[PDB]
Amino acid sequence: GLMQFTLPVRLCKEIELFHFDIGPFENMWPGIFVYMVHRSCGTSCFELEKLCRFIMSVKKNYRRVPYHNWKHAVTVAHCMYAILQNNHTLFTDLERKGLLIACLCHDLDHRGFSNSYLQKFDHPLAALYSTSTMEQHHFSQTVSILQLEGHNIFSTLSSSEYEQVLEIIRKAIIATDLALYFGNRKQLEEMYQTGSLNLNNQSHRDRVIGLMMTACDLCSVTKLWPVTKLTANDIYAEFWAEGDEMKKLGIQPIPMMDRDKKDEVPQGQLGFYNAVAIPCYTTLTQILPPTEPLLKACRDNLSQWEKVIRGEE
Ligand SMILES: Cc1c(C(F)(F)F)nc2ccc(CCc3nc(-c4ccccc4)cn3C)nn12
Ligand SMILES: [Mg+2]
Ligand SMILES: [Zn+2]
Repeated sequence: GLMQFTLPVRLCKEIELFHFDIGPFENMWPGIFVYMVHRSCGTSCFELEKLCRFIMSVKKNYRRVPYHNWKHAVTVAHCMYAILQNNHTLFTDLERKGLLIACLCHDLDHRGFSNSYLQKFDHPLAALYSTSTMEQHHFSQTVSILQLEGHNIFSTLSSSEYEQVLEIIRKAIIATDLALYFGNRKQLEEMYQTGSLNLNNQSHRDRVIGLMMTACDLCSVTKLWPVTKLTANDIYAEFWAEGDEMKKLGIQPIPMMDRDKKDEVPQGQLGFYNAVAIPCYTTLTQILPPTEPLLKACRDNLSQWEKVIRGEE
């Protein structure tokens, strides 16, 4: 109870910034996550013993794939931590508890394959869940782990508070299905511009948390250029493996997933920053002004991919 987690000085200062990289020392990531829960939520939010046991079972249920791995989960949780810490008074106690857990869990038991590949393969998960296939799986894996003995980190919440936090987590994880993001951002755009956006309207909060989830999930475009650039290799190593698997089913993959078309990566990144990332952090900055460093960092990285195309790197 008087037992704080404390980080070395450079991490203690830099973890508060949006562009923080959690580093290559896997064994420090649990400690980084508890640090973040303690400062964004309180030392009283979770029993330390239960939280530590939950974090280690979550780690165990992330697979050894190039991108959608344990490092991604903790990276997405740190972005969320930075958003919550720069918007102190906008969020409920339940939201602060739910959203870091949501982020840590959002890609549980990912296999490095998209919803479309599961559908074309005719994976069982595609019959159990006809839309947001992997996302419904991730939430189902989260509930599983919460129900193992000694793993109920929400044990002190009431019956109705428990149901509310699990409902924040469910919508938060569903929102990481990027197919849902485009309509969610348009509605948020229209609502903000016509002045109807109302943070007391629960259906409006939901949308705003959805957009936070997209922003955290895409936060590898908001890092320093060398972090952004090396993560992109991990991202494409998954997509190219999926493309190989499409070719094995007798389907020409899209170019994004076809390793034979590596050369078009720079222009594919441009499209992605313009079509997805920039509009994401733009609408996010409109709704939550203190998240502007994410938009500024995203723009700097677009500018770096423009330099790659111009043969200046
Ligand atoms: C960085 C990043 C992130 C984030 F935010 F998580 F880092 N998420 C994603 C999701 C997708 C992509 C790939 C973006 C993309 N490449 C192509 C392409 C590439 C080579 C040849 C032909 C076409 C098309 N298109 C849309 N990057 N990405
Ligand atoms: Mg996902
Ligand atoms: Zn993710």
